[PDB]
Amino acid sequence: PEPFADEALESYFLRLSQENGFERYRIFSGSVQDWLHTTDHAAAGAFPLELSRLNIFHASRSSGLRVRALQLVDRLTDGAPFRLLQLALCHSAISFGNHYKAVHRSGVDIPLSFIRVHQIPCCPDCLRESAYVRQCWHFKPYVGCHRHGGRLIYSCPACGESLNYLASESINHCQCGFDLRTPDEIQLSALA
DNA sequence: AGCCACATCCCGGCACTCGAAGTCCCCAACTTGGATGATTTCTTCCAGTCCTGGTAA
Repeated sequence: PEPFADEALESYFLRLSQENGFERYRIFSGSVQDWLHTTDHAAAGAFPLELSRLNIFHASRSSGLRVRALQLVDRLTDGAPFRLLQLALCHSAISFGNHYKAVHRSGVDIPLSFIRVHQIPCCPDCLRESAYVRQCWHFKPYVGCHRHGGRLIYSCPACGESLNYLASESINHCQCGFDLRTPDEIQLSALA
């Protein structure tokens, strides 16, 4: 699978597992963690399985060991040493005022508080063209979208069941639900 | 190899600095020569009383 220019790190990895047929939990644990362990023990010890936990700004001190795991993937998938690292969210070296935590992604630093940790929404009008969870949704200051007739990002309660893509890793549909093919200022607010 | 209890750990939060002039440095402190003789040191009288044995002829 090739990465998209605007793709989240977790989206790419989910697609990769699935592309190789590693659809189930047990093989997700396996095709990921056990292979890493058998390369070297450190690539696995630094690598918890749950998806939310995988990104750097969720991590503690042993980041370099997690990076080594990214580097093993870079070899396995015929990559480049920074192909994935250009996508990851890391600890900024810049305080952003009053000792706040701030998070750095290839040139843009966004304060910790604007990261939309829970209830990621989606836009069916773009998902039907290329189905992968995209970046710029994880931002708190971002409702609606550019293009697509505007309107609202279709929000978490799709059908009497809260949605996201991390506690339940499907893109087109989630849990009990279906394939989701379901006021004129926010399109300016959208430009983050 | 998978599941569960318990350790800590770091960010967001909170509170403090705290009134409000300075008061001199340094180096030296004395040598010598002698301390007196001649005499004497008290005497009279007195120094309480009564209670509180065991054992055998």
